Amino acid sequence: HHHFNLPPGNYKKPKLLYCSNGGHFLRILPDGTVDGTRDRSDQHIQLQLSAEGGGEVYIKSTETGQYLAMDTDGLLYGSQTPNEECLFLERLEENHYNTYISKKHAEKNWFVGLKKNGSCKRGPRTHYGQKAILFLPLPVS
Repeated sequence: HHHFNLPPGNYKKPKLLYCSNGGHFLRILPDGTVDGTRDRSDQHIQLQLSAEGGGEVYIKSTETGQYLAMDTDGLLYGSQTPNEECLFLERLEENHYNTYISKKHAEKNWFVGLKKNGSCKRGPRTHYGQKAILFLPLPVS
């Protein structure tokens, strides 16, 4: 029920998910909160992606092992174990960026997104056309 244009990358090495909106890296803190930081030396922005079904992925903190997930009210959180809230549809956008749609809430187009102030967007507040949802996976230092 969504297009199937996929990004060219692979999942061999960990990545940093850089958000073009405000230049923040997606971050999954030890206590389970999720947000973004411009500090490249932070130890909780190193994320390992893994291919599950076709076009689906898990996004996991290499530092804490937590999985990125979006809850029933659209809030991103770090989950200790993988569940249906941790699967995201990884797609290419504007022929260049990576976007991640909550598989569980794909019908409502709830994306992973960071605001300019570095706070995560809630699912329902996201939508195609925002810069908040555009990511560029960068190699880890």
